[PDB]
Amino acid sequence: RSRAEYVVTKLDDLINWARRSSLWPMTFGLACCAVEMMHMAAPRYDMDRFGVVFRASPRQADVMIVAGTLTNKMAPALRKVYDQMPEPRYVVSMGSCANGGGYYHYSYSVVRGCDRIVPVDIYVPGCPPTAEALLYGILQLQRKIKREQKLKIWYRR
Amino acid sequence: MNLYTVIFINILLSLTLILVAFWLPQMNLYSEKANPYECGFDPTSSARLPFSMKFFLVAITFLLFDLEIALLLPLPWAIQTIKTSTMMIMAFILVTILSLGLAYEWTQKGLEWTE
Amino acid sequence: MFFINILTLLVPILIAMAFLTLVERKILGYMQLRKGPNIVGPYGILQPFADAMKLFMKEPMRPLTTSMSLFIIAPTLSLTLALSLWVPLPMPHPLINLNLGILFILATSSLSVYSILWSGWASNSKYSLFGALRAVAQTISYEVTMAIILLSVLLMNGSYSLQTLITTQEHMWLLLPAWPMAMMWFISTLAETNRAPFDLTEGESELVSGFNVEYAAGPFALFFMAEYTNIILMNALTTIIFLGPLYYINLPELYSTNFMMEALLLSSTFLWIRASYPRFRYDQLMHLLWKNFLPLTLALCMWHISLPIFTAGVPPYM
Amino acid sequence: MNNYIFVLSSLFLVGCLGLALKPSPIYGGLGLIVSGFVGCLMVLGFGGSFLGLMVFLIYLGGMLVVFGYTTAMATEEYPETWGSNWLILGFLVLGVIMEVFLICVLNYYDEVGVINLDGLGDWLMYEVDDVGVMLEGGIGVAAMYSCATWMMVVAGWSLFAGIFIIIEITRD
Amino acid sequence: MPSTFFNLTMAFSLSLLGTLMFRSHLMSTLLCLEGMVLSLFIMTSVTSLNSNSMSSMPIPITILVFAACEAAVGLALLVKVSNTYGTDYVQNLNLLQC
Amino acid sequence: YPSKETAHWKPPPWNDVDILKEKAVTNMTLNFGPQHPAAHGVLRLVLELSG
Amino acid sequence: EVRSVFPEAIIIRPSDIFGREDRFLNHFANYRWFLAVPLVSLGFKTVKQPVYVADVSKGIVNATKDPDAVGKTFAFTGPNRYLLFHLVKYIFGMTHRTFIPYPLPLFVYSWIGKLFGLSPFEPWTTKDKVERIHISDVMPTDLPGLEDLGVQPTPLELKSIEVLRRHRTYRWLSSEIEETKPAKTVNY
Amino acid sequence: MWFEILPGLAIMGVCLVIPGVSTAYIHKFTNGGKEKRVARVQYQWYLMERDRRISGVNRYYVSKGLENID
Ligand SMILES: COC1=C(OC)C(=O)C(C/C=C(\C)CC/C=C(\C)CC/C=C(\C)CC/C=C(/C)CC/C=C(/C)CC/C=C(\C)CC/C=C(\C)CC/C=C(\C)CC/C=C(/C)CCC=C(C)C)=C(C)C1=O
Ligand SMILES: CCCCCCCCCCCCCCCCCC(=O)OC[C@H](COP(=O)([O-])OCC[N+](C)(C)C)OC(=O)CCCCCCCCCCCCCCCCC
Ligand SMILES: CCCCCCCCCCCCCCCCCC(=O)OC[C@H](COP(=O)(O)OCCN)OC(=O)CCCCCCCCCCCCCCCCC
Ligand code: SF4
Repeated sequence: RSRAEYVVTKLDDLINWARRSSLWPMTFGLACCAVEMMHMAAPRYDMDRFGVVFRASPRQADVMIVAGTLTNKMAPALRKVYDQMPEPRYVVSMGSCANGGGYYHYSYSVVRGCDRIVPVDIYVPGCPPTAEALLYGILQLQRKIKREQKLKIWYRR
Repeated sequence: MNLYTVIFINILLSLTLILVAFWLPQMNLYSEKANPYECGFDPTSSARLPFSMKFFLVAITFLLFDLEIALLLPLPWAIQTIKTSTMMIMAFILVTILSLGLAYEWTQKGLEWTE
Repeated sequence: MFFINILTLLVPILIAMAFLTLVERKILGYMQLRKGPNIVGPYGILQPFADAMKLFMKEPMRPLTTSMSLFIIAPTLSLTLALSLWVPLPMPHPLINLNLGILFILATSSLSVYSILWSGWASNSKYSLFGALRAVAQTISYEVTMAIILLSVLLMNGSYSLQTLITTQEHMWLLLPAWPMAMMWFISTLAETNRAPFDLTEGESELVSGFNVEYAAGPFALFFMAEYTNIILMNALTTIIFLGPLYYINLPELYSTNFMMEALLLSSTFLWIRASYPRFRYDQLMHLLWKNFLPLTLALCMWHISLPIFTAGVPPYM
Repeated sequence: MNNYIFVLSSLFLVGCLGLALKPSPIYGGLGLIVSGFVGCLMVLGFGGSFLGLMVFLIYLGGMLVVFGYTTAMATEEYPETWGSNWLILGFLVLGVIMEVFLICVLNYYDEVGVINLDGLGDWLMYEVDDVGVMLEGGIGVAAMYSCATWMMVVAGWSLFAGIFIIIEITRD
Repeated sequence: MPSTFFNLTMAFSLSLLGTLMFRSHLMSTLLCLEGMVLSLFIMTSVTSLNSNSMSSMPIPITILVFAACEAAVGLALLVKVSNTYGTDYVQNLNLLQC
Repeated sequence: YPSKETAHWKPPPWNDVDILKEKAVTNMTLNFGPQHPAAHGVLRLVLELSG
Repeated sequence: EVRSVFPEAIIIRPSDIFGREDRFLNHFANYRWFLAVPLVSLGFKTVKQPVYVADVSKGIVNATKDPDAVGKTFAFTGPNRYLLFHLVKYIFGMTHRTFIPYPLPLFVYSWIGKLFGLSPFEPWTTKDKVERIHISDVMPTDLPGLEDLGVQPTPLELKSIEVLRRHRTYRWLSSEIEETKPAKTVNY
Repeated sequence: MWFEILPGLAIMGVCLVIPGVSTAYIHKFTNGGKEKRVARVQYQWYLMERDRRISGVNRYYVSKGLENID
C-alpha cells in the first residue's frame, strides 16, 4: 500500500503500546470483587509489574474497574466519576454484580449491570472472579486497545 | 547572560511541553467532564468560601522568625571582622532573644493550634 | 558550546528523573515482596517512556470553575524552577557559577511552593484547597528550620558558594562535625520535597490527590517531573553539602562518580523511607519542626557561632 | 543590554499598578511576588546580590502567609481579578498608556531630566573599584554586627516585642 | 539610574494611591502597604549600591525588619476584624462615628 | 445638634461593647467519599468542617 | 436520486439542529475565542429557526412508526424564527461572555472560512459552513412538520442552557434561565 | 531478585555522571585545556579582562609568558 499508510500504522502501534503499557485504574471499588482486586494488587500477581498502578483521582485514571454491586444510590456517583475521567478511558466490569446484577438482580435497589450506566469495555465473570481472572481481563483489555486503529481510521476518512 | 539564557531555555522547554500536551491529544469535553470533583457527588458549596486557619499565630510568628533569619544570614561575612568579641556577643544576644521569644510563645500556648 | 552544555545537563537530568520513577517502582516492589515493572522493556526500562507518552497523549482537563491562567501557569512554573534549581550545582564545576548559591536555592524552592499553592487555588476544588493549606503549613515549618540549619552549616563553611563547600570537604566530610544538623537537614529535605512521611499535599489516603486532584495528563506529568527532579536535586544538594566526594584537580571524573554514587544512595534512602514509614499528621509535622528541631537548631547555631571563635578556625572569605 | 534596567523598572511599575488596582488578594500577592522578583533583579543589576535575594526570600515568606490569610478570611465567592471589572481593566490599560505618554513627554519636553532615552544605559554603574576584594553588598550588612550594634539591637527588640505584641493581639 | 529612580518613585506613588483609595478588602490595603515598603527598599538599595555606601547598607534590612513587624501586626488586626464580623470589610469597620 | 443626616445616630454604649447580630458559622461541607481511598468505596461521609 | 431509486422514501428536511454536541450553538459560542463576531451584514437579513435535536429524533422515530408519513417530505423547524444577529446576541447573552459584532463581507468571510477549512483534522469552519450560516431559512408553508409527526417543537429559549452553560466562566456558571433576555423573533 | 533494580540504577548512574563530566570537559575545551576562570571578586574579574586585553586575540585563556618579554 501507500508509504504513508505504513507510517500511520506504526504510529498507531506506538500509541497503542503506550496506552496499554500505562493503564492506571481509579481507586474505586464497591465490594468483595474489590477485595479480589486488591488481592490482584497483592505481591503474587503484581499489577504494578504489569504496569497497572492505582490512582485515586479519576483525572489521572485511564481505566475504571467496576468491582462490586452498583446500587441505585451509587449509580449517579459512578456515572460522575466515570464522566470526570479524561477521554482515553476504558471500563472493566468485574463480577456478576457489575456484569448483570448477579445475586441481587431482582432487587429493588440494584442496577442490573453497570452497562446500564457506563459503556463497559470488558466483562470479567465470577463471584468473585479470582485475581487471576481479573488479571486476565486486564491483559485482554491491553490486547483490545492494542487492536485499536485510530490514526488509520483518521487517515482513511 | 548565561544564567538568563538557561532560565529562558527552561521556560521554553516547559512551555513547549505544556503546549504539545494541550494541542496533541483529541479533545472531547462536556459539562460532566469539566464539573469539579467531590468524590462522585455535587459540591454542596463553592470552594471559594472562607476556610478557617488554625495556625495563623504560627504564621505571624513565622514572619517574625523569617526576618530573624534575614538578620542572622550575614554571619558568614560577619565572622571575618576584626572585633570578633562584639560580633560574637551580638550574635549570642540575637539568638538568645529569638529563643526566649520562642519559649515564651510555647509557654503561652501560641504554638498550639486553635480548637 | 554553552547551549550544548545546557542540553547535556538538562536531558540527562530528565532521563535520570524518569528512571528514578522506574527505580522507585522497583525498589518499593522488592521491599513489598513483589517485583515491580519488568515487562515494559527488557527489565522495565521502557515503563517511564510508556507512562510519559500515555500522559502526553491523554487529554487535559479544563474545569469550568477553574481559573485557567493560574491553572496553566503553575505546572510549567514548577518544572522551570526544578531545572533552575538544578542549574548551579557543581559536579565539581557548575554550569552557572554563583556566589550566593544556597540563597538562590532557597528562593527557587519557595517559588516552587508558590507553584503548588497557585495550582491548588486555581483548581477550584475543596481537596485542592486542603492541599494548598497543608503546603502552607509544611513550608512554614521546614522553611524556618532549614534556613537556620543551612546558616549554621555555611557558617562552618565560610561562604555561600558551593565550590567553597568542595574545598571545605577536601579533607573530611561535614557529616562528622555537623551530623545532628545533617539529620535535621535530611528531614527538612524530605519535607521540602514532600516525600513520605511529610508529603501531605498529594495526600493519597487523607485527601484524594490534594493539590493536583483536578490536574490530568500533561500538566500532571509536569508536576510529577518537577517533584522527582526535586528529589534528585535535594539529595544531590545533601551529598554536596555534607558527604563531600573526593576532589582532585587533575581529574574531576572521580568527583562526578563519587557524587553520583552518594546521590543514588540518598535517593534510594528516600524510597526506603517512603516504604518504611506511615504518614505524619500535618499539625504534628509543624509541632515537630517547631518544638524539637527548632530549639536544637538555634542552640547549634549559637554553638557554630562560638566554635570558630574559640578554636581560631574562622573559615577563609574565599 | 542597555535598556535592561529600564525594562525591569517598567515591569516593577506595572506590577505596582496592578497591586494598586487591587484585585482579589491572591492576585495581589501574585503581583507583589512578581514585583519582588523584579526588584531583586534590579538590585542584582545595580550591584550586590545579597539585598535582592534577601528581599526576594522575605517577600516569598510574606506572600505565603498572605495567601494563607486570604484563603482564610479575606476571600469571596467570586474573586475579583483585573479582567472581571471593565473599570479595573480600563484603569489598567489607561495606566499603561499614561506611563508611555509620561515617559515620552519626559523624553521630548524635559530633555535630560529624569528620563533620557539616548542617555539610557549610560548611567547605571557610576564608579566601581576595578581591582579589589571585600566589595560585595553583604559585607555592610555583616558590618551591622560590628559597626551598627544599635541597629542590630533595635531590629532584634522589634522582633521580640513583635512576638509579644502579636500574642497579645490574638490572645482573644 | 535616574530613569530607574523615577520609575521606582512612581511605583511608590501608585502604591500610596492604592493605599489611600480603599476598596472593600483590608488585605488589599495591607498589600498596597507592602508594595510601598518594597519600593522603599529598592530605592534605598539602589541608592546605597550607586553611592557605594556599605555603611548605610544595613538600613534597607532594618526597613524590611520593621515593615515586616508592621505587616505582622496588620495581619493580627485583620484576624480580630474577621473574628468580629466574618469579613475584612472596611465598610463593616464603621461604627465609631457615634 | 441633630440634623437630617445625623438624626439616625445613637449614643455610644456605656461599656463600648456593641450588641452585634450573631453571624452564622459558615462551615465547609465536604463529601468524603464514596470515591475515596479512605471511605472504603461506598461511604458518603458528609463532613461539616471548621478549617 | 433517493426519490428515483426508492419512490416512497420519507424525506426529512430539518433546519439548523441545535443540541449538546451540535456545531451550531457550540460554533457560535466558540466564536468567543476570537476578538469579535464577524457576521455578514451585521447578522441582519438572515433568518433562522433552529430545531432541537431531541425533537428531530422524535420526529424520525415517529416517522418509522407513522403510517401516513410514507412518501412525504417533512420540514423540521423550531417554533420561532430569529435574525442571525439576535440569535448570536442571545447565544452570547446566555454565555454571559461578551458581544462585539463586526460586519464582514461575504467574499472575505468565505476566504477565511476556506483558510480554516484547509486543515487535516476537523476544521473549525469552512466556506460551505459560513455560506450555510448566511443562507436564510425558508418558511415551510406546504410541507408537514413536527406537529404533523406528533412532536411539539421545544423552544431554543427553553433548551438553550443545557448547551451554553459549558462555555461560561466560573463567575456566571450558576446563572438561571431568566437572567438572559430572550431574542426578538421575526414573523417572516 | 534484588539485582533486577541494577539496570535502572545503572541508567540513573550514567545519567548522573554525564552532566558533571560533560561540564568539566566543555569548560576545558572552551578555555583551551584549562579550567574556566572564576571571578568571584572584582580583582579576579580585572585579572581576566587584563588577560583578554594582553592576549591580542580577545580571549583571556590565551596566556602569554616570557615570549612577550625581550
Ligand atoms: C473491606 O472494605 C473495603 C475497603 O477498605 C479496606 C476498601 O478500601 C474498598 C475499596 C478498594 C479499592 C479501591 C481497591 C484499591 C486497592 C488498594 C488500596 C491496594 C493497592 C495499594 C496501593 C494503591 C498502594 C500502592 C503503593 C505503591 C508504592 C505503588 C507506587 C504508586 C505510585 C502512585 C507512585 C509511582 C508513580 C506512578 C505509577 C506514576 C509515575 C510516572 C509518571 C507520572 C511519568 C512521568 C514521567 C515523565 C513525564 C518523564 C518525561 C520526560 C522525558 C525526558 C522522557 C523521554 C521520553 C522519550 C519518548 C524519549 C472496598 C470496596 C471495601 O469494601
Ligand atoms: C544526610 C545525613 C544522614 C541523615 C540521616 C539519614 C538516615 C536516617 C533516616 C531515618 C528516617 C527518618 C524518617 C522521618 C522521621 C521523622 C521523625 C523524627 O525524626 O522525629 C524527630 C525526633 C522527635 O522525637 P519525638 O517527637 O519522638 O519526641 C517527643 C517530643 N515531644 C514530647 C516534645 C513531642 O527526634 C528529634 O527531634 C531529634 C533530632 C536529632 C537530635 C540529634 C542530637 C544529637 C546529640 C547532640 C549533642 C548531645 C550532647 C551535648 C553536649 C553534652 C556535653 C556534656
Ligand atoms: C513561567 C514564568 C516564570 C517566572 C519566574 C522565573 C523564575 C526563574 C528561576 C528562579 C529565579 C530566582 C531568582 C534568581 C535571581 C538571580 C540570582 C543570582 O544570584 O544571580 C546572580 C548571578 C551572578 O551574580 P553573582 O553570583 O554575584 O556573580 C558575579 C560574579 N560571577 O546572575 C546574574 O546576575 C544574572 C541576572 C539575571 C538572572 C535571572 C534571569 C531571569 C530571566 C527571566 C525569567 C522570566 C521571563 C519572563 C516570563 C516569560 C514568559 C513566561
Ligand atoms: S459478584 Fe459476588 S463477589 Fe463480586 S461484588 Fe457481587 S456478591 Fe461480591
